[PDB]
Amino acid sequence: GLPTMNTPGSTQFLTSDDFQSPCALPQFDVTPSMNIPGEVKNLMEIAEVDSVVPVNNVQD
Amino acid sequence: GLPTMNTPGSTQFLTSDDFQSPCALPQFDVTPSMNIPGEVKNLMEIAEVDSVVPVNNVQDTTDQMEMFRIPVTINAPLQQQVFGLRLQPGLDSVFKHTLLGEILNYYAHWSGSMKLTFVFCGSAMATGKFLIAYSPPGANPPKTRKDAMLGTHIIWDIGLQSSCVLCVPWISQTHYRLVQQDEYTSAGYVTCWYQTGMIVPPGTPNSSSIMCFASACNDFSVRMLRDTPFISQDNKLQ
Amino acid sequence: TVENFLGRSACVYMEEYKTTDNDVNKKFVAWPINTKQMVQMRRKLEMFTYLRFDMEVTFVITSRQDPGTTLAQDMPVLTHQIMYVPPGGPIPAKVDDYAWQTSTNPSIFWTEGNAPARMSIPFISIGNAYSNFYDGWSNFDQRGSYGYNTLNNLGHIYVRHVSGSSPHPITSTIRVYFKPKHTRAWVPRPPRLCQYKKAFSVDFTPTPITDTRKDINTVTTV
Amino acid sequence: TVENFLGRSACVYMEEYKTTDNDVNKKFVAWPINTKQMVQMRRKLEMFTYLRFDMEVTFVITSRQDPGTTLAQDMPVLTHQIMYVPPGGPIPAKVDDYAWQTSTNPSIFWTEGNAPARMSIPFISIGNAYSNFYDGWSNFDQRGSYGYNTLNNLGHIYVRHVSGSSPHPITSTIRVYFKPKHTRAWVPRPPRLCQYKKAFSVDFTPTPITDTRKDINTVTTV
Amino acid sequence: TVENFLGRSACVYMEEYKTTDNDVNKKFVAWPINTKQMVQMRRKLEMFTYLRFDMEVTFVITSRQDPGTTLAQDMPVLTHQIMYVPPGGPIPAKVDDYAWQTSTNPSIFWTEGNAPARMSIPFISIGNAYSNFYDGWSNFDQRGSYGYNTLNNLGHIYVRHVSGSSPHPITSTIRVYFKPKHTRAWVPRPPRLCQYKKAFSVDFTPTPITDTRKDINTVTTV
Amino acid sequence: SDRVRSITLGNSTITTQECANVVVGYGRWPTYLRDDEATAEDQPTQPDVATCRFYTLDSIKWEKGSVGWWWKFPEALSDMGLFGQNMQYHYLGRAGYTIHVQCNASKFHQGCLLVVCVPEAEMGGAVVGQAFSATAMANGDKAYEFTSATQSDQTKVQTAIHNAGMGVGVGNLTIYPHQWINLRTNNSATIVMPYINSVPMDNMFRHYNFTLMVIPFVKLDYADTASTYVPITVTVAPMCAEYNGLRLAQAQ
Repeated sequence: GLPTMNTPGSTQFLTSDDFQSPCALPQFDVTPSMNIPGEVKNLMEIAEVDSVVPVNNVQD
Repeated sequence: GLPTMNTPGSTQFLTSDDFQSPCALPQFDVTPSMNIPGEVKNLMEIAEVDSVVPVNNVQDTTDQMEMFRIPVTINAPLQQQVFGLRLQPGLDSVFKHTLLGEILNYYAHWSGSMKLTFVFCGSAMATGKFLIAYSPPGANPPKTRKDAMLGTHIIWDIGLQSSCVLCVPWISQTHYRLVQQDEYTSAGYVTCWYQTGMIVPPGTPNSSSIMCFASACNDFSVRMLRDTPFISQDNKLQ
Repeated sequence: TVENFLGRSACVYMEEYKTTDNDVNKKFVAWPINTKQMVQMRRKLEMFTYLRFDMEVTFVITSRQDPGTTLAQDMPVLTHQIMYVPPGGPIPAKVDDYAWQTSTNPSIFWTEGNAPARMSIPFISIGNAYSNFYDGWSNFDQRGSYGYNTLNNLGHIYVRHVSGSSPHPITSTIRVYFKPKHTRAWVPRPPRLCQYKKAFSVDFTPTPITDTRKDINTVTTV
Repeated sequence: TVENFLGRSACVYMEEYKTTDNDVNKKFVAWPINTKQMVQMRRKLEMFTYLRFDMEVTFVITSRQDPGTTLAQDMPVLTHQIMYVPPGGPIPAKVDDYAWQTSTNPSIFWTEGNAPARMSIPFISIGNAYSNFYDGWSNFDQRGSYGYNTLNNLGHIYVRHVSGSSPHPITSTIRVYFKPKHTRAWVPRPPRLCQYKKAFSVDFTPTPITDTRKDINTVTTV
Repeated sequence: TVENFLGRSACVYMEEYKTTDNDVNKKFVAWPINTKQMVQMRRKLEMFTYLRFDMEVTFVITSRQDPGTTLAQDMPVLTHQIMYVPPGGPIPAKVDDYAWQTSTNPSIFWTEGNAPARMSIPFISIGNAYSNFYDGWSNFDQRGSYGYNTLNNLGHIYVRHVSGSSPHPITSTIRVYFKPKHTRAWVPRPPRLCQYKKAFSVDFTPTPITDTRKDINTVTTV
Repeated sequence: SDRVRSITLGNSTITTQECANVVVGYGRWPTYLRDDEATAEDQPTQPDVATCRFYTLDSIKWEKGSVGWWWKFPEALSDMGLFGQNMQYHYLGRAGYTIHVQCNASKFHQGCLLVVCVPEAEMGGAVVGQAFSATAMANGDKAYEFTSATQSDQTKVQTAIHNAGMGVGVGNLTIYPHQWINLRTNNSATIVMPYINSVPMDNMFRHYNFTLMVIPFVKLDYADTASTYVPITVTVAPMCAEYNGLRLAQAQ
């Protein structure tokens, strides 16, 4: 075998990791994509939309 | 799978290792960089800066600030010695806590020349000439100005230019000396003597102070990173 | 970006299965795949009406020896089998039944002590996008099931110990993580305000718009 | 070079968490991220007023069986979860609470016997550089908190055993290492002379300039 | 070639350290780095007066449970820390002291069951070559230490279990291997004839030139 | 000669017949905030001549036994004309400064002062662990003084001169922008400090950006002259002052 050496972090599960992994359903034929209106790409697109502010949020 | 074979060192945690590792905050958007003044890139930049040397670190010290003041007086006996210090920038108490000594204490080896700047702080009316010398190691330190003048020296004359620089050259059998200096790695002595004397006109103080600064030259470098003996603890703080 | 917001693995389910027990059902897990039982992931997906993506699935399996009077044993390493049964396939009735042969269903055999098992599944809906909501019925009559649950038929996940019967029981817990990738989202909705009450229905208890302050001019903290 | 001087992993924190205990808090760690509790790293960073760098974090986790009268058991390998909770996120109150779902916070699942867990974090300050010192207050009034602690709001690190309840308690110790990389430093300061007394304040006890010798001419050792 | 003759890993030291013991010093190793304690490597290096090379260091660490009346326990895998302390750095006085933080000294954290730990060190002498012999003194006086030992100040190696306290003691043995690489050698000497008596001196007991035979013409075996 | 120097800001001019050079920050001349370095979006005020001019603080006496003084900025200027007014009405401010320390004696006097500007001069309490109030370090243009003896009064800062109130070696303060007034050659010191901070702008009351320290390294001495004390005067001019976030004035 090719000589290797494991470094710290080996075997850990980091929630925000970004690795490849085997597919359990090899060769599964995905349903074709369809062009649905209203696609969102960034949450800032939502934050850029007006919403009514409850300014008069008083006690009584 | 691709056939592999683990070699010794596999799974170990070497403190000074240099590998890549997964990022726990994928896609974190770092705060933009800003150009703050005074960036440091090498610790030698710090060691190249002068700091005040506590040359007068004598036993009977009442007042701490006195350690920075080298005494000089009128009517001193001819050829009198002003001070004497041994060149162990990382070990001797005179240097160990200066900027240069503190940086040296995070390393085990050092090499290069040093600048010892002396500044006269008496009145503009006082005069004097001093012989400042460096003696490469040998079995015995200089006990007399006659002994001292045979080594590397400069004769300092006081005038408008208040400061004088004795540059102690790197003269060694080895390329590097140890910070934890020993006899084998001995560097020598630096001594100062009255060349003439401090003469004064009427109405001026009878004695004055001289200060000593130290810094590294451009041929200076340190090697072998190590922990410093100057800081410790018995318990976690808090 | 939606790819980034949705693209982190989230726990969508967890259950325990014993190595040895008198109750047949306590020895394996049978889970009807869905994304409505774990509150965090659910709220995120539900911010969009339709979604289309590939799915990365990671499994975290851990085992612990059950407490008892006599615990001394020396059990070799455990191996688990995770099998996906598409709708209509034979379902296992016990740890040792024929269905576990998986001649056609996809399965993963994984041994403890190793990196967590993982694989990718493509966009498998029969529709053009997955629906997070469905304002409708199953019957043309306008009767039957109501809601998104009527469109959920992704199948099941079945997991067991391979030949792990131990003298004293050991309990394994499986946690399944979903990470959507190559995502597309349509028609965004207000985020869920009321806490969730049911796994398969929108059902809720009225919750106020937001919290209150003493008067309309109060701007201090104390 | 500053990159080289600061670029070695240093232990910045360590704590223990038990696998089983009657006290809920003894079973998980909750640490408010900072670099002021371990003296060595602190002194190094504090040689500069401002710093800007990316951070490599490595975790060293070890476990030991607690001593007792009856120790015979056969516990499978342990798996730990390390979760980072940015300021304001839900904080776990016990090992088994919902917050551990991490649908959005970043977590690492790691199993014993393997290479230590590790990951990189970019420069995350809200300012243009991290401040090692802050000669100021939190309130405009010139009241409130005083000092660098007022700028520390990096969040917390929470760690627990995944489903590791063992018959007899096992104690795990986590050690966290920081290694700054891609570093920039500004306005250098004198190194700390007095020993440190508090984690969140500059506080000290006067210490003399240096050690003494008998007279100003003493140059021998004996 | 000298590169080939010297280029094989050789055991230069070995010592034991316990996981648990009443004696503080029995729980960690403190070794003043040198190449004079293990006879084979010593004889090889000593065939040259001066040597210059980089060094590959490999560690072989093994653990065994100490014999006793009650041995039942279930201890998780052990992790060791090997720290190099350059001359003058703070030395650890016990397994749990601050010095083990290694904010600046290089350390290796290694877990059992894995490939032996290893790393390279460059040519670190303060001279232009390492000296195997030194016919001289430490003092200018021609007094003090005599011999090569006066030039040995390479520092120490300190090793401990990380948080490995076990109910019943376990004894670990560390073996350190040196393999010079990128070697240069000067002024070759006769190989050592007399057996070695001391680690830090040339000291010996007169040994005859070679073995004898009956007469100057004897050429048979029987 | 170069000893001659003239500086004009607004309606004020400073002149010196015996000076050294002019030290400039870390080689950085004061400058207004650029668009690519800003966060606060409102249009700022740049009062110009009304604020960027020379203000002379109250003078002090250098006596044979003096030990050293310090002034914290911008606090020291909080009552100075429109500069102080603008500080009060705005949440954020930003400025550099020309500091001119004056001290004349005679050819028969001797003495030497270090004039330094320490950015973020965070100080320790007289008794470790005991908090002190703002009043222990700054209050208008009042000069604060260091002491030889170590401070016992817990309401104060640790004033022992050799550690400069920061726990460092006083002889190493030279890494900060500085100049020396050696009575034998100088008569003043001029240091131009640019804006130095980890954020583009900051509140001017809550944060003391830098501290000016004037420390006698060589004591004042003289013979049978009728003059006793030697006054030390500090004159400073804000440079490129700009403010953001206008609202009601802060009471103090």
